[PDB]
Amino acid sequence: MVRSISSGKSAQFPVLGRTQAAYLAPGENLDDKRKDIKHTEKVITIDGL
Amino acid sequence: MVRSISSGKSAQFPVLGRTQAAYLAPGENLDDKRKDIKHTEKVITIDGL
Amino acid sequence: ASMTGGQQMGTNQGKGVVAAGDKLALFLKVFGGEVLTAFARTSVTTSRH
Repeated sequence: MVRSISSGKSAQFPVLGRTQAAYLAPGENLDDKRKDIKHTEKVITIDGL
Repeated sequence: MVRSISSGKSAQFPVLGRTQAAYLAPGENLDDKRKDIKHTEKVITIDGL
Repeated sequence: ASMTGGQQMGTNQGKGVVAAGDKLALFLKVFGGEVLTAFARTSVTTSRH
Protein backbone atom coordinates (compact mmCIF):
# COMPACT_ATOMS: atom_id res chain seq x y z
CA MET A 1 0.00 0.00 0.00
CA VAL A 2 1.71 3.15 -1.29
CA ARG A 3 0.53 6.73 -0.70
CA SER A 4 2.28 9.96 -1.63
CA ILE A 5 2.06 13.47 -0.18
CA SER A 6 3.23 16.98 -0.99
CA SER A 7 4.81 19.62 1.26
CA GLY A 8 5.00 18.73 4.97
CA LYS A 9 7.51 16.55 6.80
CA SER A 10 5.37 14.17 8.86
CA ALA A 11 2.35 12.19 7.68
CA GLN A 12 -0.22 11.05 10.24
CA PHE A 13 -3.15 8.65 9.93
CA PRO A 14 -5.98 8.36 12.47
CA VAL A 15 -7.44 5.01 13.60
CA LEU A 16 -10.79 4.18 15.27
CA GLY A 17 -11.78 1.87 18.10
CA ARG A 18 -15.17 0.17 17.44
CA THR A 19 -17.84 -0.30 20.14
CA GLN A 20 -19.71 -2.93 22.19
CA ALA A 21 -23.49 -2.97 22.80
CA ALA A 22 -25.51 -3.37 26.01
CA TYR A 23 -28.95 -4.01 27.56
CA LEU A 24 -31.17 -1.26 28.94
CA ALA A 25 -33.41 -1.77 31.98
CA PRO A 26 -36.94 -0.29 31.72
CA GLY A 27 -37.41 3.20 33.13
CA GLU A 28 -33.66 3.72 33.45
CA ASN A 29 -30.91 6.08 32.25
CA LEU A 30 -28.81 5.16 29.22
CA ASP A 31 -26.45 8.12 29.28
CA ASP A 32 -25.24 7.05 32.71
CA LYS A 33 -23.59 3.89 31.34
CA ARG A 34 -21.69 4.66 28.14
CA LYS A 35 -18.11 4.27 26.91
CA ASP A 36 -16.63 6.32 24.08
CA ILE A 37 -14.69 4.88 21.13
CA LYS A 38 -11.38 6.29 22.51
CA HIS A 39 -9.85 6.45 19.05
CA THR A 40 -6.12 7.18 18.80
CA GLU A 41 -3.89 7.77 15.77
CA LYS A 42 -0.45 6.81 14.46
CA VAL A 43 2.17 8.63 12.40
CA ILE A 44 4.98 7.89 9.96
CA THR A 45 7.80 10.34 9.32
CA ILE A 46 9.35 11.25 6.00
CA ASP A 47 12.99 10.26 6.16
CA GLY A 48 15.73 12.11 4.27
CA LEU A 49 17.85 12.17 1.13
CA MET B 1 30.14 -19.77 -22.86
CA VAL B 2 32.68 -20.45 -25.62
CA ARG B 3 33.66 -17.67 -28.01
CA SER B 4 36.35 -17.66 -30.70
CA ILE B 5 39.35 -15.33 -30.71
CA SER B 6 42.05 -14.58 -33.28
CA SER B 7 45.78 -13.77 -33.23
CA GLY B 8 46.53 -12.64 -29.66
CA LYS B 9 47.80 -15.05 -27.02
CA SER B 10 45.51 -14.38 -24.06
CA ALA B 11 42.05 -12.87 -23.51
CA GLN B 12 40.74 -10.93 -20.52
CA PHE B 13 37.22 -10.13 -19.34
CA PRO B 14 36.57 -7.02 -17.20
CA VAL B 15 34.32 -7.52 -14.14
CA LEU B 16 32.12 -4.66 -12.86
CA GLY B 17 31.31 -3.95 -9.22
CA ARG B 18 28.04 -3.22 -7.43
CA THR B 19 26.86 0.06 -5.91
CA GLN B 20 25.65 0.97 -2.42
CA ALA B 21 23.49 3.93 -1.35
CA ALA B 22 23.50 6.38 1.58
CA TYR B 23 22.05 9.52 3.20
CA LEU B 24 23.00 13.10 2.35
CA ALA B 25 22.54 14.93 5.65
CA PRO B 26 21.41 18.57 5.19
CA GLY B 27 24.43 20.80 4.63
CA GLU B 28 26.80 17.86 4.16
CA ASN B 29 29.41 17.79 1.39
CA LEU B 30 28.83 14.96 -1.05
CA ASP B 31 32.47 14.49 -2.02
CA ASP B 32 33.91 13.06 1.20
CA LYS B 33 31.08 10.52 1.43
CA ARG B 34 31.67 9.13 -2.08
CA LYS B 35 33.11 5.62 -2.39
CA ASP B 36 34.15 4.15 -5.74
CA ILE B 37 32.66 1.18 -7.56
CA LYS B 38 35.67 -1.08 -7.94
CA HIS B 39 35.93 -3.22 -11.07
CA THR B 40 38.58 -5.92 -11.49
CA GLU B 41 39.79 -7.77 -14.59
CA LYS B 42 39.95 -11.55 -14.99
CA VAL B 43 41.99 -13.27 -17.70
CA ILE B 44 41.76 -16.59 -19.53
CA THR B 45 45.10 -17.66 -20.97
CA ILE B 46 45.26 -20.25 -23.74
CA ASP B 47 47.40 -23.33 -23.28
CA GLY B 48 48.62 -24.86 -26.51
CA LEU B 49 48.70 -27.15 -28.08
CA ALA C 1 34.99 19.15 3.84
CA SER C 2 31.74 20.49 5.28
CA MET C 3 29.61 23.56 4.59
CA THR C 4 28.43 26.29 6.98
CA GLY C 5 25.88 29.09 6.80
CA GLY C 6 23.37 26.68 5.36
CA GLN C 7 20.22 28.78 5.74
CA GLN C 8 18.30 25.92 7.32
CA MET C 9 14.60 26.42 6.63
CA GLY C 10 14.01 24.30 9.71
CA THR C 11 15.39 24.78 13.24
CA ASN C 12 13.87 27.42 15.50
CA GLN C 13 16.95 29.71 15.42
CA GLY C 14 14.92 32.18 17.47
CA LYS C 15 16.01 34.66 20.13
CA GLY C 16 17.40 32.91 23.19
CA VAL C 17 15.80 29.56 22.39
CA VAL C 18 17.93 26.72 23.77
CA ALA C 19 20.53 25.27 21.37
CA ALA C 20 17.82 23.30 19.62
CA GLY C 21 17.96 19.62 18.78
CA ASP C 22 16.32 18.61 15.50
CA LYS C 23 17.69 20.59 12.58
CA LEU C 24 14.36 19.67 10.99
CA ALA C 25 11.77 20.62 13.65
CA LEU C 26 9.41 23.58 13.03
CA PHE C 27 7.78 21.71 10.12
CA LEU C 28 4.04 21.09 10.24
CA LYS C 29 2.79 17.50 10.08
CA VAL C 30 0.06 17.06 7.47
CA PHE C 31 -2.60 14.32 7.51
CA GLY C 32 -2.98 11.71 4.79
CA GLY C 33 -6.67 10.88 4.57
CA GLU C 34 -6.23 7.20 5.23
CA VAL C 35 -8.50 6.80 8.28
CA LEU C 36 -8.81 3.13 9.21
CA THR C 37 -12.11 1.34 9.95
CA ALA C 38 -11.06 -1.88 11.79
CA PHE C 39 -13.01 -4.21 9.48
CA ALA C 40 -16.64 -5.14 8.92
CA ARG C 41 -16.89 -7.82 11.65
CA THR C 42 -19.27 -9.78 9.34
CA SER C 43 -21.93 -11.95 11.00
CA VAL C 44 -23.31 -15.49 10.73
CA THR C 45 -26.71 -17.22 10.81
CA THR C 46 -29.18 -14.47 9.82
CA SER C 47 -31.32 -16.63 7.47
CA ARG C 48 -29.61 -19.88 8.46
CA HIS C 49 -32.34 -20.65 11.01
